Amino acid sequence: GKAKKKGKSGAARNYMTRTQAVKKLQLSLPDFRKLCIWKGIYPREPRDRRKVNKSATASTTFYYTKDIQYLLHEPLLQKFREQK
Amino acid sequence: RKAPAKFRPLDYAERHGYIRGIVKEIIHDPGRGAPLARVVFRSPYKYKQITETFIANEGMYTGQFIYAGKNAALTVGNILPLSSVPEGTVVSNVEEKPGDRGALGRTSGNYVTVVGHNPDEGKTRIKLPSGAKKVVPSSSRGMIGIVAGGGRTDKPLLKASRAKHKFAVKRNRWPKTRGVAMNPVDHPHGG
Amino acid sequence: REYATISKPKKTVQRAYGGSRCGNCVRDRIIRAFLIEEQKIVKKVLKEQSQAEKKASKK
Amino acid sequence: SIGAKLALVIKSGKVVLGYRSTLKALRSGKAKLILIAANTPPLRKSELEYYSMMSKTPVHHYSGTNIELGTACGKLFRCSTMAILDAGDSDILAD
Amino acid sequence: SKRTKKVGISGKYGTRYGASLRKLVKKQEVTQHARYTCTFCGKNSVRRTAVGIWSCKSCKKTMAGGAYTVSTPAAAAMRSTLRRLREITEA
RNA sequence: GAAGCCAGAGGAAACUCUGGUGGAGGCUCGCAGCGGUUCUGACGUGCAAAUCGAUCGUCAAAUCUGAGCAUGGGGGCGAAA
RNA sequence: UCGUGCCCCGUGUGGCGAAAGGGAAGCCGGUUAAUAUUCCGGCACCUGGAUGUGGGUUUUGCGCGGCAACGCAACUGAACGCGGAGACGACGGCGGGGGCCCCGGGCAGAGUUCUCUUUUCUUCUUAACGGUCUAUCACCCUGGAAACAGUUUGUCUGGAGAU
RNA sequence: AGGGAAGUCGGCAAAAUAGAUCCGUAACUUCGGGAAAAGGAUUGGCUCUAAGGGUUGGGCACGUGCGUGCGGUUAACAACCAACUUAGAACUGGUACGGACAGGGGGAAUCUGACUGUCUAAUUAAAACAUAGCAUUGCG
RNA sequence: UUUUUUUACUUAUUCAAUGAAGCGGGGCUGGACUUGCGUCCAACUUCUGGAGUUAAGGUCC
Ligand SMILES: [Zn+2]
Repeated sequence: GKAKKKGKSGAARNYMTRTQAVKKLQLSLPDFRKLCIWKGIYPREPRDRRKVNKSATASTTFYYTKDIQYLLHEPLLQKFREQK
Repeated sequence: RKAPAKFRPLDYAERHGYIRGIVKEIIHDPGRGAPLARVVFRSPYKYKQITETFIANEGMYTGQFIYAGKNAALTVGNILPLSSVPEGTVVSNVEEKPGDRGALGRTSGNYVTVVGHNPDEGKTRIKLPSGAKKVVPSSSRGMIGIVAGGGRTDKPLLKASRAKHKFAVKRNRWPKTRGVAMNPVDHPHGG
Repeated sequence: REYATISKPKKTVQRAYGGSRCGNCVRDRIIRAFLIEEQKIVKKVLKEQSQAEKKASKK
Repeated sequence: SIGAKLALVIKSGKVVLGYRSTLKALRSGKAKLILIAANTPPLRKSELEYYSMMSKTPVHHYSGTNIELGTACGKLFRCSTMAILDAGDSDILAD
Repeated sequence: SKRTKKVGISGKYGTRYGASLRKLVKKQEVTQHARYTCTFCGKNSVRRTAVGIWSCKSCKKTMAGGAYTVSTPAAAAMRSTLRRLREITEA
């Protein structure tokens, strides 16, 4: 069929950096770190980090995209916004 | 036709000093009798270079450095405000107002002659190719020299096909039917 | 698109600007760069000497 | 005067004509004078000046083109730059 | 071995367009098809590419010039009086 | 058979003559194509609401042609009938 | 970490519009009543993804060789830039390659045969994809050309380096 | 058949010419043309002759098929291979020889539009239109 | 207080340009004239078809 493009499947879809995850959840960094601790979201390590993000370094933190998608449904997010 | 033939927009460098560009190509422009010059300048505000399209004066060549600004030298291909040139200097692509990127003396073999300066109110008297006299602001820029390609109209076209080729890329009406060859419904000269 | 299927050494020449500029043009670039930087140093030295002479004349 | 001096040098002394032989003479260090024609490319002109500065060899900028320099050397071909290795009977070096 | 007595390059037009028009077009055709000595490299290899554009086959330099000649007498006179005006301005 | 080029013979040279080379031109004979001159032509309720035959113009370009697209009636388009 | 912020960048703006323009990649043999570069067999290719093995590189951390043109199975390369390809008229003669046409010999088959005809005719094929050795232009090295030379059908090339 | 435009408003139509080789070609001219001007000689078959090409290949002294140092331009010679043109000659059939096919009639002038080109699809293709050239007007 | 004339201004309105990038007024430095210190005028790149981009650095923490 139609030719696939590079970087649209595989690890690039499987992982997100912390910056991407925080922007995706629309949280502040303290709230995101607090929520990751409370929900058990753990740092992950891709085989080739350049396939996920070309600006990644050794200190870049990665997470599972599905774990971030799961965090999208947590009722504590509305609690955070209500308290703000 | 790719790009219009204009000067650079009037910026800080041309207002207060000069900027150097390099002539990379001298190209034919369809519908225009005069060749164009592609000149690459530096952007003073970023890393990327800027390509401009000038009307090429006679004697310009590829690999030549030209200079645009107030302090640029009085040399063929350089772009200077009229206040920086002496009387009797001929120029091309002269701006009617400073920053309009050039309006006068643009066709092949034509030029504008700087007749006089009035420094008190900052005006410059110029002579156009039609022989008309004009007053323009002294900060209007012009390129030193004469537009290349002069003597083009000295050669007879000699053939309807050559006239057709000339006007087909120009959009001008060709062939031309006389009004007296028409019926009265078509032309006032008709009949 | 066939260049995406062959390896890097086949698409280039082992030299600066290899596969983009030719050897003669690279040699011209090297000589021009060296000579222009040397001339810049010479002009800077001459300008400093003229500035020192002007300062001595003013003082 | 430079044309008559060049003719005398051609008659009596020893020269090499051309860019590569001029460079070889400058590298050998036996070059006494270098003549560079007016229409020589500025990059080659700067390179010849740098070589002469290294070898402590004088440079004369010939006001004619390479055609005129070849004619002044008495040849039927162009010459952009040339090297005098022996002045012969002329006084071209004393200037 | 001269093949025509006067028409020269205008012999391709035959008996058409008039003698005076053929004579007028002949001078422009001769100048625009001639080879010229390059002012940068000195070889006899400058030929017209398009109207007003003259290219050297040896050194690959392209120069803006006249329509049917490499240089225009008005442009040469312009260069001379420009050099005079530059001397007056600098001095 | 145009410029350009080679050789030979002259000419102080510029040039001249001779033999070649070369392959220009809204040049020319002419096939296809495009067009449509002529014929007491065929046909005339036709094969056809414009066709058929012979003859003819043009044939390297102001040549022929497809598709896509634009111009719409107080209009358009028109080498103008 | 004054935790609920800060930094960098500038170019704009979406869509439709070509079964003849641009464009990633498939060939051969066989097969049906009717389809076939689509089915079947054999032999391939492109695009994208994941992750191994071998091999390579590295203790002189990111290969080595060649004067050079450059070569070799590898041989890091973000932002931001430069360049190339895509990507381009018409006509003329010249040279190379495939296919077709033509000629000769040979095996096999067919026809002619009153006479003649060692005869006339037919089959004799090799794909994509790869390996390997070569192929005009051009470029590099040596060297320095008039008694000018090289050279195309077509007069261009050479101290800006020819032969 | 014979005559050869006597026919007819009018040579309408038909006939005649036609390829190629050679000889030769006026006025006029914008010097390019006119020009295939005009007007002539010839052409089958067979058997020969002549001319026009390609490739390969040189002797010593040493080291050992290449390297040198020499020596020579009669290879102007041999061997092998190959195709189509051109010219010349004899012989020979004839009512025909570009044997079908294919294929300009030519010339003297006048008017007219410069030329190539274009239009009234379905009655007019032209001195009409366009064209290059020339001239005028408006516009900074 | 009003009517005409011209003669300035800018805030409506109008034109143009730009990626809305350096306008206006001072300060610093240099040059001139002046008066015995006010003006105006200048800062910055010109032998070469190279390159210029991720702030180097100083100084307080
Ligand atoms: Zn040149």
